[PDB]
This record gives sequence, structure tokens and C-alpha cells, in this order.
Amino acid sequence: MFIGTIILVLSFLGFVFNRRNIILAFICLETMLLGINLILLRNSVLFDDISGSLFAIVIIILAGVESAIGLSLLVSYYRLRGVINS
Amino acid sequence: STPLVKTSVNYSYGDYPLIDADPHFKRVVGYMRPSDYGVIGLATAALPAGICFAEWLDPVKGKFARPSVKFLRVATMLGFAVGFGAAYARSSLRFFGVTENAREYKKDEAQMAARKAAGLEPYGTSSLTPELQEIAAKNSAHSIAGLFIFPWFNFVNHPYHGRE
Amino acid sequence: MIINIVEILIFLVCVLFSVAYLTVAERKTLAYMQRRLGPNFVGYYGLLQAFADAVKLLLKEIVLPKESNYIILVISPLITLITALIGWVVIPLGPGITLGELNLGILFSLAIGSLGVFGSLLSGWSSNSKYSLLGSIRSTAQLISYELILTSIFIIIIMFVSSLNITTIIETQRVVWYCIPLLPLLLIFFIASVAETARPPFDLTESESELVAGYFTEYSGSPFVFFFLAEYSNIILISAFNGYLLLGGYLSFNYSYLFNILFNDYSYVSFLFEGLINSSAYAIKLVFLMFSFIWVRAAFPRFTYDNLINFCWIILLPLLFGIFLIIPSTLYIFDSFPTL
Amino acid sequence: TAAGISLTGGRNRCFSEWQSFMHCTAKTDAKSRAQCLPNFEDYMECLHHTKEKARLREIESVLKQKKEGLEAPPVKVIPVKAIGLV
Amino acid sequence: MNTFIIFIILIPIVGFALLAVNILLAVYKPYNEKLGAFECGLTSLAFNAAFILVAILFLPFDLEISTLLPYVMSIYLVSNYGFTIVLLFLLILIIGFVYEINTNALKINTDSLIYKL
Amino acid sequence: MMYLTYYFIEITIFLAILCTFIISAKNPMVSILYMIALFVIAAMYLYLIGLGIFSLLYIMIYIGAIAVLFLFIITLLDNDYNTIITQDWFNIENTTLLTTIGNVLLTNNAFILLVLAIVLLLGIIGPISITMKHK
Amino acid sequence: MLILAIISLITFVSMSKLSDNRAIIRLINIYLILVLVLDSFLYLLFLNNQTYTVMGELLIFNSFTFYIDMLIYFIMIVISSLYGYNLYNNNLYKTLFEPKKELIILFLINILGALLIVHSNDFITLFVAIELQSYSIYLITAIYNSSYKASKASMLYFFMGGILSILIAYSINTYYSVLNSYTLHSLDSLIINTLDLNLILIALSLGLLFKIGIAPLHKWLISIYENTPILITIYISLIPKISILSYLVLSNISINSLVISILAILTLLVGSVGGLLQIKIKRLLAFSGLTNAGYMMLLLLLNNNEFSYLYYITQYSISHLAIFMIIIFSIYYINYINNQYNPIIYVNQLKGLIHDNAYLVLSMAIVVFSFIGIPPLLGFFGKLNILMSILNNGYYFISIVLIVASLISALYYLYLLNVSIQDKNNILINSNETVSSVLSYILSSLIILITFGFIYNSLIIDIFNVYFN
Ligand SMILES: CCCCC/C=C/C/C=C\CCCCCCCC(=O)O[C@H](COC(=O)CCCCCCCCCCCCCCC)COP(=O)([O-])OCC[N+](C)(C)C
Repeated sequence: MFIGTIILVLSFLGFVFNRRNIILAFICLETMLLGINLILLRNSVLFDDISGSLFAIVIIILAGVESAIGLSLLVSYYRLRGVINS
Repeated sequence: STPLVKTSVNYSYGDYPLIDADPHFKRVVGYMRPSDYGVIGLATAALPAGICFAEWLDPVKGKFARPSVKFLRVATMLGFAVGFGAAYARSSLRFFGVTENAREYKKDEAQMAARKAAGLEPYGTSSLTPELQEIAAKNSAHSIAGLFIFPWFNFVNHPYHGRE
Repeated sequence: MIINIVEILIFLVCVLFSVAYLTVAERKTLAYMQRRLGPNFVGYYGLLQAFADAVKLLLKEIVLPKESNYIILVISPLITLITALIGWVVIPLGPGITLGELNLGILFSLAIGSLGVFGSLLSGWSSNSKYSLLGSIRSTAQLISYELILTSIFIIIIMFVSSLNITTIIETQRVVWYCIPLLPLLLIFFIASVAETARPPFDLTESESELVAGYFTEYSGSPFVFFFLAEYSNIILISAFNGYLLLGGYLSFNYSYLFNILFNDYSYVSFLFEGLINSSAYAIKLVFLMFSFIWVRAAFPRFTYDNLINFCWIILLPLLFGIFLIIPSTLYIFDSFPTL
Repeated sequence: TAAGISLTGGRNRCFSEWQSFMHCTAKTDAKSRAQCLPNFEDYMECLHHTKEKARLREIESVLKQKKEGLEAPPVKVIPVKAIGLV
Repeated sequence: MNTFIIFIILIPIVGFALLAVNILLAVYKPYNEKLGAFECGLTSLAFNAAFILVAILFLPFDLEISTLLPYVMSIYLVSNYGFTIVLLFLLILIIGFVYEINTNALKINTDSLIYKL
Repeated sequence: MMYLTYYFIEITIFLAILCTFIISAKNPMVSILYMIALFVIAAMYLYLIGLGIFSLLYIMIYIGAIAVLFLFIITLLDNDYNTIITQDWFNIENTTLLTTIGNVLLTNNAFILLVLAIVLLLGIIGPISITMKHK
Repeated sequence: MLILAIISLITFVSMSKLSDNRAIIRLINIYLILVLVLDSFLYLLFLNNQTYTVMGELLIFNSFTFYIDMLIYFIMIVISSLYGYNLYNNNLYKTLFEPKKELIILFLINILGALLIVHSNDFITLFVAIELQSYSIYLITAIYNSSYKASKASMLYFFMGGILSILIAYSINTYYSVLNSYTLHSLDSLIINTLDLNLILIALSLGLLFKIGIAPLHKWLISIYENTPILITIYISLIPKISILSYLVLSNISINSLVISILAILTLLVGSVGGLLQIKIKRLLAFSGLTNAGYMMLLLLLNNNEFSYLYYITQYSISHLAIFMIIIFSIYYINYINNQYNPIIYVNQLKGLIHDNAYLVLSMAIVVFSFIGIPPLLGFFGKLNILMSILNNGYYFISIVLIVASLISALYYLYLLNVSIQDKNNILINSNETVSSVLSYILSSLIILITFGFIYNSLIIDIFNVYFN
């Protein structure tokens, strides 16, 4: 609940107040998903319930495919411009 | 083949008596009427006839040309799939007691009586454990409702058929 | 605490010296396949050759090029070496005889392996020599592609055992080694372990003729020692994965009759004799595998990047998905789903 | 659904009172539903241990406000190595 | 403090010790010509789609392979039911693999001479 | 020694705050390496709460694949009380977290699995569709 | 059928050449038509409002979701026709409207995602369907990668959708942490009285609603709608709205919510006021969509909203398709094509269209006056049902604001007709070219529906009373 919450909020603030780069943006997305999942898994353990962990696995997989698609979008964006000035 | 959970008995999905709440794939295909085969044939003819008529109305490249054999073969394949889905749905709806089902009801009564005479289980013996049978039932029950989205069938010999 | 320390020192010394002598064994074997002698002069019969190279490289100046991130250039070899050595903590030399007896031993092996592409991915960025960059991108591509094949064979084997404890996987093979029913899978694991290790014929990553040296063009002294050590330690470790997945690990033969003849009760003598038998079986399997790495290096010319990518993604991966389909089908047909 | 399944495939930590509460909601109707509010507090209680933590708070508070000695068979903490010693 | 954790701690210490021995014993004389990057002895960026594509398609296929870990750890408990489910899962993924093959996704002067007489 | 394992949870939390160095990194690479460090801290915390298998899956996937892709691409482009732990003997099987996840995912939620198959199918078709120029 | 179509289509599009795109799309168009007509009889399952839980209580099937499903198929049929058939056979239109190779598969997968959102009975299914739709719609935004604006649009869309998806996942997990459950079905009147779930449920609703672009987070979506190819905008502006709104209506987790009340008010005001100063056609239409999304958001504050919502969503889908198709047809008579992704951009480019095509302007007038809500067009009855619902439930101030917002939005609705019935100097003399029969027939069918739907109102309410009571 603590580590996950702080990763979520700090990654969110990094995303919003980013005025440095787009890679920071990707990373904040990924780390937010991380924090969500950590909160989820702690709750799973405290309840001795499997639904929490099942949803954690599904988040893992969907974050994988989301990263794949997002990087593909970034590459297609780059193909036209040659440079990412953020 | 002893149920682990309680089910409704002879529940009315419609105006007609219930034959089977979750019929087995073999029964649903086995109870299909000649009209359902007509539906399958109509879809199988309609889909390539549809592509040809569409080409007639608005040719792809200005000048009319009959669609190639690859596309027509595709057309027949997918049309048969749609027809079979429609026909399966019609038969299952008969089983639930939503459409008229006198013929199917009588045939089921006879088949069940014969099976009981032979000493067999009314719904067959399953290679699964009862827990997996309840899970298969809860996964296949009323799955015909999502025919538009995904195809799902009952292939498991479970005892939750909603009868007495 | 003391016993733990002694076990770790014994195991660590054996692993480090085995890696050191694998280099000498490679030079000597290639030499005799090339009608020559190889190292026979530094130490008796060339047995101190590896330590000579070591000492020299530890006395060599470290050069940090001008455009380089020196921290990354020095730490990348260090992390690849650490992971290559950490991978050894789960390898058993007998039933339960390992530093780490994890119920997730297989998952640990795969994870620490997946931590193995970071040296290649990072050095090109650290060196900044252009040859290093080309080598680094091509290597990262090749390594991940063949890691897929290795993970898929891992999964196919666990289909037979339903356990992630390495000792259990080995014990299930007393009935038969898994390389007998799955001989084609054993061939693919070799072809892929060669590629995943970046050895010839698949040495495109650091091939001297296409690219001078490779990603290591800029690595002198101890960083070069680390890349070298990590490479040979990974060779031995992936031969270990092969050994316990497919060659029955530390199983050789049923020595129950023999022990009942020799001994009449349990004793430290008999426990030691059993330990030596199991460890000898596992080490002879490791030796045949290392010899095969050297043999293949001696026999074949290199692939090109396009060739190996085509291989992995068009010839190997379809076959592996086909096997994914056909192994559980055979289990289902004969009602032999393995229990936990 | 995976509701009710523990991390080991059994029944989770808080299954029994959840199942009691469902027995309620099955037997009762919307007008009568308030009739087993009690089963629901029991469920939330198993889940979050709130009244239990409050009761422990009052017990600790009064314990630390006491200078008189305690004469009751006590609780002893031992090292893990010392399980079964003596 | 079992053998596992002690070994895990011990390995990086050995790495750092070798590094420190190198730093302590080796000479260190940098100068501009030595610090230059080596490219065959003398001082001196578009890429193809398949470079991007190998890396990007690694992630879905890795996820597919690692999605079978729960299956192989529960094969007996899921019986002939889970068996069928995992066949369907595998075939659905095989379709995407077929698409990849047929589109040739990872792959990177014959005119005649005619005289106007 | 005992305060070590006691505060181990609080240490991972502190290192996670510190590592979230990701935002302030001068170099995006360096930012990605610090992201990897954050993921290792996450794996450490997961083991502590009892979910080590998840520590290993996280190492396998997020570091083994997602961080590898990140780096590939960017090289290319320009509550003070204590809980009572009690025993009971009703579990005779060797059922762990992975086995239970397999059980529920492949039987109770086969539908979620097949929909995930479609999602991975998307994760294949899409990148090909937008990164490759046909004909 | 939809899964089978997706699988087959992947196989074919793999094995077909780039010239076969339109023939493939015609094939799927006819297949969807065949499914819609042959499998329609499954409505009979839903007699007496019978509800079915399916797939182990993951999916829920009732008359409402069956209707939303049919509507989504009808929309997909119409949208695929625009790609499967050429307006004109000249070179210009081959350049203007060519379907990408994978576009149809992306369309079908996004439709599958939308249907799974509608039917979702459990939060895991909701989240997976949301992510499926979100990913497919990112890719549809990005598939026309020759456009600078389309790529920029896809990236902005990726990031905003990712943040909203994280808000949604956080809401789902907080609900889990409080109730150890993933289903709303576990909720009851007793539970809502006992526990304060308002914060969690409103966060979930807001995370879903900001994905269809309600104020004050509108502008990113309007920019995306502006910057995409026109035939892409016809799709991405509609399907997500339908799926998300239908899910929220079916779930009823924000009844009498003060925050939703304030946000619906704000959305009405911003959609009406902000569209006034617009000069680009698609930005005008996007602000139209924002105002209409406000009208539908109002229905999330009350129970028994099924009839009003279904009527409104159907008539809105028809009007939206029709207005986009009219803008598409009016392309043949413009004298300047701006670029190959968005041929017409400014409202003033329609000036004098009545002199080129009188009946196109007749259709335009009909659809515009439907949007304003002039009886007896469908738009009037949609607004009438909405007002009936909200006044029955005591939303007096919101009703006054709805009146005012419809008045204000009439101005930029009539802007289109105003410039369209003005006069242009160079008036078409003649042409041999014929607009494609199929699309003209479809546009005509939509127009006739909007015009003469009201004759079936009493029959519709009679049917509704037996399938939803
Ligand atoms: C031969 C099979 C062809 C059927 C294909 C249907 C395609 C749907 C495509 C688009 C939706 C377009 C209009 C839907 C009509 C609602 C039917 C209904 O009555 O709505 C009720 C529910 O009322 C509602 O909530 C309100 C609906 C809001 C409608 C707004 C538009 C009103 C004006 C339309 C006038 C109709 C034109 C006739 C011209 C001669 C559902 O009825 P139901 O669920 O029992 O299914 C009907 C039985 N069926 C499956 C065989 C067809």
C-alpha cells in the first residue's frame, strides 16, 4: 500500500510536470502500473484471496502489450520527423 | 454424475416446456430440423451471391467483373459458418422452450427413456471430476446468448440440465 | 555458519577454477583439431596458462575513451559477470545438494538468464566506437530471439514434470532421460544454446572479420577479464541447464546393487562415495557439452545476421509451437498428465 | 469467477462469514434485506479487523497507564532456534 | 543467513575486489591520443524496420510463452478441460504467428535490351 | 540482525522513493537504468510480503523484456499490531500460488484467457501494421 | 461470429495483396449483414426482461446489451461500406480514400472490445475489454502514418488513454481492497447504505468518462478528432462513446451524484459555448459530440433510464453517421482539396452547395434540424425522453441548463446550413460522373429514418414494455 502508492504518485507527478523528455513519460506510465500492482498484491496477501493475484497477472500481460504498442507508435511518429525534440 | 450445486427445475425461459437447459453439442446438432439445414444452405448461397450482387451494384474498378474464385471460396466458407451458427441457435432455442418444441420434446422423452432402460446416465459419463463438471456447466450455460460475439459450445457431459 | 561458509567457498572455488580451465581446454582441443599443440609451456603442460592471462590483465591499465560514460563502461561487464555467476546458486550436484534449494529453481534460472542481455545492450552505448554500437544492437536482437527458444524448451520439459524444483526434475528422469523421447528438442537446445551464448558459428555479435573485435573493442584490463569470465561461465551454466533439463543431471546408473555389495550400513565413506558418483556423472555430462561447444567452433563458418534471425523466427519457432501442440496432446491421449 | 478461492485453492481467510451473509441475502428480500446487517458487519470485520484494533487500542492504553503488576500466565517470545529446547 | 543469500552477497564483493586490484596495481597515464576511440587506427543514422520489429515482437511472444507457466504448473488439476482451453489459446496465437510469416515482417536489372530499329 | 529483517520493508520503500532519480536524470538512459533499479527494488519487496514467485516473474518480464525493449529503442532513436500466524492441516496437496493461478485462469476464467489471446494477437498485428510499409 | 471473422480475416489479409483490400472489406460488410439478419431472432431469449449470466458470471446478457450489440453491428456495416466502395472512380478519389491493409482487422477487434465492455459483469472483464478497445483505437488512429497530424494524434491519444486507464485500474483495485470483490453484483442497498463507496465509484465513472472526453478534459479528444483522417474520425468518435456510456448506464453507480451533476453541467456549457467560434468542420462536429455526450451523461443520475438512453443513442448514431456522410459527399463539389487525409476542412468550403446539389442540402437540413431537435424528427423525441426522465427525478436546474445549451448549440448547427444555402459563383453545369449507388442508398436510408422514424414511436414503446419490463 505504501511503496506502491508512492511509486504511483511520484510517477504521476513526473509524467505531468515533464518538461524534459517523452521517455520520462513512458517510464512514468510503466511505474504507475507497477505501483498499482504492488498495492493489489499486498491486498491479495492480506485477504489470502486469489482474485487479486489473478488481476495482477492480467495487468502484467496488458502492460507488456501496451509497452509494445506504445513503442511502435513512437517509432512510427519518429519515421516522419527524424528527431524527438519533446 | 451427482450435482454439486442446486439448480432450478423446469424453469420457463418461454411459453413452451423445458427440454434441456444446457444441451450437449451432439444433441443440438442431432435435433436440427430440415428448416435449419435450409437456413445453412441459404447462408452458404447468400454470402457469395451477396458479394456478386455488390459487385454488380458498384463495381470495384469501374467495369463489372465477376469476383475471383478465391473470394467466392472464402464466401462459401464464411457463409456456411454463419448458417451453422444460426441453425445451432434455432435448435438450442427449441431446447430451452423458447420456440415451438413438441417434436423435440417427444424425441427427448423417448431417448431419455431408452437410456434409462439401458442403465446409462441420462446425460452420459464424464472424464472430468465433478468440480470440473460444475465449472464446465457454469461456463457453457446460456452461452448461445453471445452468438454475435463469440462461439461457445457445451462439449462436457455434466448433470446440470435443469430438469427433474 | 561455518559449514555454510565452507560449502560456499568449496563451490565457488570449483566453479571459478572450472571456468579458468575451460579456456585452456578450448585452446588445447582446438589446437589438436588443427594438428597443433596449443598452450603447453606456461606451467607444466600449459596448466597455468589461464592464471598467466589473468594476472597480466589485472596489471593492465584501464583506458576510458573521451566520449564514454566511464561509470557505465566499467559497471556493465561487472553486472554481466555477477548475473552469470549468480546463476550457479541453484545447480545441484546431487539430490538436494546445492547452495540454493528453491522450489522456484527453474524460474530463477530463466530470470537470471534474462538478465544476461544487459552487458551487450549497455557496452555499445558506453564504448561509443561505432563498431561497438553495431555489434551491440545486432547482439541484443540475436540474444533475445534465441532466449525465446530456450524458454520454450524449458516450458516443454516442465510439461512432463509439473514442478519448478530442479532436483525434482532430475529425479523424475531416473525412469528415462528426457533426451530420449525428445531427441529433436535436444538438438534445438544445442543449436540455441550456441546462439544464446554467442559462440561460433553464431558469433555475429563479436565477430572479428565483420567487425574488428566486437562490443569489447574498447575493453582493456579487468573489464575485459569480466566479459571473458562471464562468457565462459555462461557457457558452462547453459551446459548445466541442458544437463538437468535433458541429460538427467547427476543420474548415471542404478548403483544400489554395488553399494549393497560394498557397504553394510550408512557411513561417511558411503555418503562420500555416493556424492562422488553423482557429481562425476553430472561433470562428465558437462564435459561432453563443453567439448561439443569447442567442436562446433572448430567445424563451421559464421552465420550472417539475416541468416540467424531467419533461422530462429522462421524455422525454429514454428517447430516449437508445433511441439507445444503435440506434447499435451500425447499426454491427453494416454492419460498421463503429471501430478504435482 | 475466482471469488472465494484462497491462494492455495481452498477457501480464503474470510469465506465463512461471507457465505453466511450470502445465505442471508438469498433468504431475504429488498424490504427485509436490512435484516442481516449483522452478518455484513461480521464480514467487514473479518476483512479489516477494525473493531478488533480499537479494542486492542483501549487494552494497550489502559495497560500502559498501570504501575501495578500483572499475575497471569504470560506470553514468552523465543528465538526460532529455541523451538523445543529444554 | 543460509548459503543462498551469502553466495549472492559474495559474488559482487569478488567482482569489486578484482576491480579494486586492477585500479590499485595498474599504471594510469591517460593522454589525448590514447583516449581517442579506436576505429581501425584513424579518427572519423538510419536503420531498417526489421531491427525495430524483432525487438518489438519479442515482447508479445515472450508474454505468450510465459503465459503457459500457470498451465504447466497445473496440468493435472485442470485435466482434459484446461487441456482444451490451452489448445485454443495456442491456436489463436499461432494465427498471429502465421500473419507474421506471410507478411514477411522480419526480412530485410532484369529488363531486356530492345533496340528501335 | 532482527531489526534488519524488521525494517527490510521500510528500506525497500525508502529506496523506491529515492529511485523514482528517474525523473531527475540528466540522460534518458540513465533514467532507464534507474527504472531497472526500481524494478529490482520491487522484486525485493514482493519476496518480503511472501510473493517471491512474483519477484521472479517481474524479473523475467519487466526487466527481461520491457526494459530490454526500452533500451533497444532508445539506442536506436535520436497499523501497529502484529498478525497471528496459525497452522492447520486441511491442505494435503502441494498447491502454490502458480498452481492456483493456473487452475483459476484455465478453468474458472478460461474466457479471460482467450480474450488475453486476442489482446496478444493485437500486440502482434498492430506493430506490423504501423512499422512496416507493404509493397 | 465476430471472433471467427477476426481469425479468418487475419489469415486472408496475410495471404492477400494490397489491391484486394476493398474486395475483402465488401466481403466482411456482407458477412456482418448476414449475421445481423439471420441471428436476430435470439431476441426472443430476453422476453419479460430475462437476464442471463454467462461465462462463469463474467458476462451479462439482457435485452439492453442485445440492442446495443445490434446497434454496434449496424454502425460497423455502415462504416465499412465507406471503405469498401468508391464514391467516384477518378484518380483523385483513389488517392483520397484508400483502405489500409490491416484496417479491417483493427476495426473488428475494436468492435469486439466494445461488445465486451458492454457485456462486462466483472471488473477483470471490464478492464481487459477497456484495454483491448484502447489499444485497437490507438492503432486505428496511427495506421495512416504518412500524416504528421495523425501520428501526433495517435501519440497524444496513447498517453491520455494510458493515464485514464491507470485511473480506472486504481479505482478497480480500491474497490477490491475495500470489498474483496470484483463484481458490482455484490453491491446492494444495504451495502451502499453501510459503506461509503461514493469516492471509489465516482473515480471509476470519471476514469471511464474522461476517455470519451467530457469537460474539463475535452480538448485533447477534439484535437485528435480534428487531426485524424476523416473516415477514421467517423469511427473513433462514435464507438467508444457508445460502449462506455452503455456500460455506465447499465451499471448505475453514480445515482444522484453531485460531482457527476456538476460535470454534466460543465460539459453542456463547454460543448455549447465552445463550438460557436469554430471554423473547421470536424471541430464543429466534435463539439457537437461533446454536447450530446453531456445529454447522455445526465441519464447516469437516475434509475430506469433504459428507454430514454436507447432511443437517444440510436438516433444520435444515425444522425452522426449521416452528417459525416453528407460532409463526405460534398467533397466532390469543392474546388480545392486541402490534403489527402482531410479533403474538406473549413465550413465556408460548403458555400453555395445548394446550387450544386439541392437534395444533398435537403438531407443536410434534415439532419441539422434533427440535431437541434425540431419535431417530428428523431432528435426531438430523443430530447423529449431525456427531459421526461430528468424532470421525473427532480433535476430542475439541470433541465433549465439543458434548454439553454440546446439553444446555444443551435447556432453552430445552423452555421452549416446557413453557409450551405448561400450562393456560389461557379455552379456545376454538367458531369458524366455518378456517385456510387450503394453509399447514396445508405445515406438516403439514414435520412429517411431520421425523417419518418416517429411514425413507429408507439409501436417501439409497446415492444419496449415487453422486453424491458
Ligand atoms: C429481419 C431482421 C432485421 C433486423 C435488423 C435490425 C437492425 C438494427 C439496426 C439499427 C437499429 C436501427 C433502428 C432500430 C429499430 C428498433 C427496434 C425495436 O423494437 O427496439 C426495441 C427496444 O426499443 C427501444 O429500446 C428503443 C429503440 C430506439 C429506436 C430509435 C429509432 C426509432 C425509429 C426507427 C423506425 C424503424 C424503421 C422501420 C421502417 C419501415 C428492441 O426490440 P427487440 O430487442 O425485441 O428486437 C427487435 C426484433 N428484431 C431483432 C427481429 C428486429
